[PDB]
Amino acid sequence: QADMIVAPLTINNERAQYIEFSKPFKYQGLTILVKKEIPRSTLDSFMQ
Amino acid sequence: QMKYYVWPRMDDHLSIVTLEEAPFVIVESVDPLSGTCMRNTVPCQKRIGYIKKCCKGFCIDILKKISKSVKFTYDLYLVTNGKHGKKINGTWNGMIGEVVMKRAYMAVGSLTINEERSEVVDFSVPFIET
Amino acid sequence: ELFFRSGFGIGMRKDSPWKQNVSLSILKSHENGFMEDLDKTWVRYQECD
Amino acid sequence: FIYDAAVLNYMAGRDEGCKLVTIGSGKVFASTGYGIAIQKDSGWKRQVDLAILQLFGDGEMEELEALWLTGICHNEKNEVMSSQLDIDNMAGVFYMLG
Amino acid sequence: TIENSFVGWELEEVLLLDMSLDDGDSKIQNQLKKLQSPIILLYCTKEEATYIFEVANSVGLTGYGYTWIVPSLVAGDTDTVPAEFPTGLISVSYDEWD
Ligand SMILES: *[C@@H]1O[C@H](CO)[C@@H](O)[C@H](O)[C@H]1NC(C)=O
Repeated sequence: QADMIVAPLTINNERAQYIEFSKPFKYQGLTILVKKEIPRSTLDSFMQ
Repeated sequence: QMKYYVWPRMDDHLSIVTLEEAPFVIVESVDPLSGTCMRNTVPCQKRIGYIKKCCKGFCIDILKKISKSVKFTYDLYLVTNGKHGKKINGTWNGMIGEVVMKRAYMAVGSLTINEERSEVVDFSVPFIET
Repeated sequence: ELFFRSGFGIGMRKDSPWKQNVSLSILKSHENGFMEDLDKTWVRYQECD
Repeated sequence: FIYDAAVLNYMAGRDEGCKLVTIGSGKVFASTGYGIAIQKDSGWKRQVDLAILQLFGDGEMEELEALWLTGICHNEKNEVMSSQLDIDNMAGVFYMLG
Repeated sequence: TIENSFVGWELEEVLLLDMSLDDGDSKIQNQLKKLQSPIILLYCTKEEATYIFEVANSVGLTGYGYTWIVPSLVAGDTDTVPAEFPTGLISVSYDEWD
């Protein structure tokens, strides 16, 4: 049904068996994100 | 003292061409105790008159693992004509210069990929960003 | 910290007649900086850091 | 100095005094990569690339650089090591009376 | 000598054949099946050597990628060369021509 894939597509050994990948747009890995804690920031007051 | 500098040969016997710079490839002089490269090193000649030398580094560590899995042989030798390679009057020198002239058949080390150099040789997937 | 680095690519069916004649335009566009302009107009702009 | 990035970052992280830094905290402009040049239309080109991709999978590639490409001058938090203030820093106060 | 040397000499698959009973069995060939490496050392006599190559050459791990070196014992007088010696045999012997 298709002749070319144009979308974010990583590269790995299993997928490289059956198709070609040319050369990258841009280089990036992968990380983790968690919620911020800035609600629990260091506040201030006169009496502190 | 042997009449032959190197043993005569008897496509799994491939030639490689390398350049020396950065932690990627490091050149060190031979041990004077025995005149051989020590542990964790790959032999590498050097033209100009042939002198033995020891080559080691990060990039060479790749060439050990790749050649072991695909099961082929090699024998490195450093280049003796200029830097990585520059076109002058439609001629190629350096590491690129050897591969186009079929005297090398493969170059490893620290090359940089761009459009001009893909009109003569072919690269593979990059293994470090630059 | 980044722990498995690779890169998005354009994938095609094996041995199509464009295997090697497309990856020059991707590779040449980096020199012109054209890949940079697309970066600063679709990825990075105003934010709270 | 305008040179290849994969050499500067190693060099700027393994220098005494930690007095050298890359602008933009790791800024690169035209992103290309290193590689292994092979003779045109060689039969090996199909196997060498597959081998390299596998080294990503088992993490061998991602720990070798911890063995050859590490430094001590951490480029984190932008350590200033004092300011040693001068005339220039307090410019406005010498202007306020003016 | 191997232990007190910085060069990484290594040895494995040390073989020993029993040419005493001369049963004629393939105990030589069966033992040599588990062999590798391009350098193989030999230490025998000229008369008994011809049998050694025949079985070894029958397997074929002698043609291209394997080199054999023999001490001065298998030399004769360097005037006649008995057959079954593999091509490109390199060996040492007491000086004769000089
Ligand atoms: C390949 O690209 C060149 C660009 O100069 C073009 O002339 C040629 O027609 C292209 N061939 C194919 C098969 O796409």
